[PDB]
Amino acid sequence: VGWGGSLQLVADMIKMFFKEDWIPKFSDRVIFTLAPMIAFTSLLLAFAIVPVSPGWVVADLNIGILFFLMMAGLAVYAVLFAGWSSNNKYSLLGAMRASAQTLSYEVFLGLSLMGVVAQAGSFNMTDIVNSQAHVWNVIPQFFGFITFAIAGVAVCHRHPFDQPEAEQELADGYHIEYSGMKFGLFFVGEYIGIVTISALMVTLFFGGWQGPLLPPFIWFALKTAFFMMMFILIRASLPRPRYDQVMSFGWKICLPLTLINLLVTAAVIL
Amino acid sequence: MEFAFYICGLIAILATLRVITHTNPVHALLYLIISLLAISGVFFSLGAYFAGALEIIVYAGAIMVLFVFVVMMLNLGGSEIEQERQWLKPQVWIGPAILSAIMLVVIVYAILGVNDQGIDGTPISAKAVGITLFGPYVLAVELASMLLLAGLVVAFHVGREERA
Amino acid sequence: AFAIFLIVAIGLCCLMLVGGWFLGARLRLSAKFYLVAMFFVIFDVEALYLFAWSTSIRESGWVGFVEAAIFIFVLLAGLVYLVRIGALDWTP
Amino acid sequence: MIPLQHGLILAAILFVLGLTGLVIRRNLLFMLIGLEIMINASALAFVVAGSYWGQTDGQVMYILAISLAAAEASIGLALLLQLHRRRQNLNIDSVSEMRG
Amino acid sequence: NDMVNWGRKNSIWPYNFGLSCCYVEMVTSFTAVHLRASPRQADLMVVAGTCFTKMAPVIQRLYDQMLEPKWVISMGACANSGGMYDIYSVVQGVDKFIPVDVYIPGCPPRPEAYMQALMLLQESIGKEQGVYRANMQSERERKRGERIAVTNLRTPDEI
Amino acid sequence: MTITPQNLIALLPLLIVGLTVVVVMLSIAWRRNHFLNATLSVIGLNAALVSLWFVGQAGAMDVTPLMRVDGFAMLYTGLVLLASLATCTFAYPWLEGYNDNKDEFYLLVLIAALGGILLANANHLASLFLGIELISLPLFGLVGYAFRQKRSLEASIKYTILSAAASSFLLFGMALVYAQSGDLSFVALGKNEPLLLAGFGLMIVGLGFKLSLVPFHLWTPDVYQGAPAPVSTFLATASKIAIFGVVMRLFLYAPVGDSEAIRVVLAIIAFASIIFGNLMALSQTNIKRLLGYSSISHLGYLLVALIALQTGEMSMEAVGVYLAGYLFSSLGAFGVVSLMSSPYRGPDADSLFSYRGLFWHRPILAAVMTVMMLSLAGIPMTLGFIGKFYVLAVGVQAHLWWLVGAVVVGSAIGLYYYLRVAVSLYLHAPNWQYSAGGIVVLISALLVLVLGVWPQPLISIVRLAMP
Ligand code: SF4
Repeated sequence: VGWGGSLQLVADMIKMFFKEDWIPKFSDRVIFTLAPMIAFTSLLLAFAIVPVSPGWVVADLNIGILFFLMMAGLAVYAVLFAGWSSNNKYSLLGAMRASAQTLSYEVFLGLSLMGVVAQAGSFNMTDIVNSQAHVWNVIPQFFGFITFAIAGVAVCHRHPFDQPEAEQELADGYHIEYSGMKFGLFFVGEYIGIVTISALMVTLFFGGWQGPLLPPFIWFALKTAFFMMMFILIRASLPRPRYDQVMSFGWKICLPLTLINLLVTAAVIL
Repeated sequence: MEFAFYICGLIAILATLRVITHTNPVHALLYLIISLLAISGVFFSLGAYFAGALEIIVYAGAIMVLFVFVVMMLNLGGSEIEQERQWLKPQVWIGPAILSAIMLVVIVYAILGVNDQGIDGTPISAKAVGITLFGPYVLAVELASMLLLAGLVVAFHVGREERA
Repeated sequence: AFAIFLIVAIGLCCLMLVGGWFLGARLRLSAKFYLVAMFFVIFDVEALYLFAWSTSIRESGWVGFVEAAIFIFVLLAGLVYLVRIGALDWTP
Repeated sequence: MIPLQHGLILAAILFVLGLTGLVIRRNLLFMLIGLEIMINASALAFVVAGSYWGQTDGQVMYILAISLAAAEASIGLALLLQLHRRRQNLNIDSVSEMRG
Repeated sequence: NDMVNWGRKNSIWPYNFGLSCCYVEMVTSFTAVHLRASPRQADLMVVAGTCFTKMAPVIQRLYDQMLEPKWVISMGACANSGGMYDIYSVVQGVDKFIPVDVYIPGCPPRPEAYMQALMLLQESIGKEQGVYRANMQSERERKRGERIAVTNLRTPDEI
Repeated sequence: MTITPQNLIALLPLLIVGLTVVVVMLSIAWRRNHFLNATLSVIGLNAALVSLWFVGQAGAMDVTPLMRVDGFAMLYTGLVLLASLATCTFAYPWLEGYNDNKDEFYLLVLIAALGGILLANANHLASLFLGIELISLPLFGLVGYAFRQKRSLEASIKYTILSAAASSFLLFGMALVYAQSGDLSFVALGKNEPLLLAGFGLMIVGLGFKLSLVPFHLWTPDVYQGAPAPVSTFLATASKIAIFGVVMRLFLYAPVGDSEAIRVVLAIIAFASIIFGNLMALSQTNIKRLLGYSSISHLGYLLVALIALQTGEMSMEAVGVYLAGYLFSSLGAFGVVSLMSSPYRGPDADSLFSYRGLFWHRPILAAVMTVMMLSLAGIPMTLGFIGKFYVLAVGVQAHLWWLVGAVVVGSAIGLYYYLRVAVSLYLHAPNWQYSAGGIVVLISALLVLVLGVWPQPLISIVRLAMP
């Protein structure tokens, strides 16, 4: 039997290849093609700002944080042009409610990231990875860390669980009208999304490239693997939350939490 | 630098021409997003590092999303197509096109009169706008927050909800 | 650099898409109530000032924390206003 | 190595194109779209002016200009909401009363 | 290389069309083996339950919607044939109007039968419909000498 | 520079009003009551008038590079505050008959007062922009308040697109000047190449929309017919009063305004504003469109003084007193129009043919409209005549013969429609805060009469304020 966890996803990709493509009638054609890469390329290029090595850095640009927020905001357009390209009021309203809770729960990550970039004081990722040299920026900011966790898992990572189905009748999940390679493109996109959120979390919250007794790149890789397993553990443990309860625990509870979080970090940093 | 600036400026020009020539709205929204991305590329090429990435997060990531919401919810595609193309003929496009072209040639003649004094792509970091925003310019920020409260209340008012 | 990685990514996109091709009116009560998203459109603009703020705070100091507290207090007053009037509530 | 004239004429071209889009079309959505285009053109002109002199004068009012754009687009979109809620016709000639 | 064949054996997407009865055992199986199954995304359709003349067009539209590589598992006597309902209102088997690949007798079959259905279907999927001049061997003929050699069974007065 | 207590005492008008918005917004979210919100908003604006005395204890000084606080700005803040006080007292009787959400009105007027008292204090081109837009957003939204009619929404949408268009012209002009000059500060500007002048012309377009000048006046009829009469009190008086201060300060400080290239263009706009106002104003039979037509001519008389600001120092007090007289005349006239709509009444039916009688219906209120309507024209015993007299003197002082002749012939043409409305209130006939609204317009009637017959005390205040 197959011994590797990734080989199942590999076979899934093989399966999506060589499948006949049908044209949709009474549909727009340019967005039907362009909507997959708005979901894929965003979290693909979210990987372009990680300091995997000082000598093998993929991009030595001055700002990486703002690019990450730009991808966070950009992701919504994939659910919107997918909703309009569904060309069925059912599916369109399903994607409208999915984009609703998406825009609703994407607010928190930037304000949660303000704490770590304020105690770091720079946008160049070399400064952040050199800041976590002895003390990581997770001990004081527990609330900011969990708020960024909720926000990162809330951006189309399936934790809300309103993507392929709809609690509300008169509408339907928006993953139905795509059946060619685009559905595999969606899955591989969320896969690079979860691994890139984990990598950004480890290299921005915890200390990357430390190397206590072993070479630091495999130290980063193993820590990323532990956070991968913990993310999968809590994603599976996380039950489906209906639309209402998600709206209830959104703007009410965590906007004050992040505002007092910014107050606490600004009071303690000086 | 020169070839990149020329090609992204021409991309912006072509996207601006495309958004003002088509009829279907969603194509126009896509081409306007392309134009905004080109403008952010111009901002990064000039050296305004805190502008190209600031435009996308807010100007091309929330407000245009609101435009997409309203054009999606009206469901105006599939209805009222023929008469808009009937009325918007090239002949009535020429009318104000030359009137705006007089303005264009006047501002080109005004701007070509000065010397060049060319500036390189100087990089401006966020460390100094964090001071200049907080130097003389604090009351601008405070009154802008009050401005945003004003926008919130006038949008709540004139977008009043009801039973329907 | 970033340009090389972008060229690689767009070349991979062209390779996958080309390979894929070779392989072979009235809404009534429905929708509406996007005003949570309009609240986001305004609140992202409010938080962009904190986006610019987060880079330089050590040289700002006590008046900076004071008027940042005033700013977020104004935002909090607006938020509780929208909550208490019934604008920010259950939405379809 | 690009001087100011190229960027300023680019901003002027986008300004003119946004004004033309504000003029020629009938749908209020399209006038708001051209309005936002021409606001962005003016903001581009301001940003190139601010970064021309090589100090931090371009990012100081650009944020507030896009704040104005956000508020104006929001009130305009709510006006479109209530206009289409009142009357199904979305032409500007429906609201063309008090002529002369 | 046969890598393409390996891809389809390793991973399959099931579309559960179990009807009024016979689906409680299928659910018993599915909740142990496995919101992922979606219309127009699956390549496997496990038709269970009695196929009726009135609702047969529904099954024909769902059969038409799926992609070019189509697999169908009939489970139960009510889906293989008309089963016990040889009546004016029941069509005598889902195989009358859609091709079927695997037949799982029983009324209702067991979850282990569903497991053996996936095993016989990956076996057919790994030989390329999958005849390949290897499927003439039949479960009636393969385990025949296994079944005939059974002599003693437990008396039915015990648990 | 940093914050000193001198800066806070100087900023006290912008502060009391901002604290009022917060308290009003908290009060709206707490109770959503009309009486409490009206009381809280009027108390804050009255507290801003009281604190004008305290900034008078402070001298002529800067707060930031954005603003300069002089005694000139003290008077302009006062004009804007009484207009805000005037509009809330006229809105309570109109909004008592409104069906729902009757409490957002004072919040928007308070934002507009912040915008008005920010254009009084100006020293940098950016403060000019933070002020224009702070006042427009309530004027974006308050002409669309009570959108249940078919014309309020119409008026709001026409003003919305056009005001955003003017702001985009102002911003593009604001940068094209800063390309030449190293700073956008008014004083630092101009330190006559065509790009600076070309940038200046774009700011004239973006400023002359809100000041209702001759090729931009098309909005002033329509929204004045469409908007509620309480909004028209603020839209006629406060906005243009606040806006005229910043456009005068730019030409006083900037050395580019000294050059004759901009001077000739503004004079022709002023010439045509008087003419293209006072000729199309005759045929109107609607009172709101009639006042909107007169507004174009009044801002034209202000411009014929402003062109001769640079010749003789009497133009400072001339602009100031005509603004004071123009405030009182329009507040009394627009208050009577709003006071006729004592309930909401849906669409108010106001017209020149609808104002037959009105002396045997309500005699006191007809007297106020007549006194103010004669004050708009140039009839003596009214403060408008003294304001008219200084602008004639300023034009004589600077030898602008075509411009002063335009005022006289514009006065000669414009006498006609003011007099019809004055006599049409004498043909044959076809709650507590309402008494308060009557008191405001009656108080203004007494003031314009006593400052027309006896105008010295107002001049003493103006020369006290001018630097
Ligand atoms: S096979 Fe058995 S359980 Fe299934 S539908 Fe037929 S009778 Fe019912």
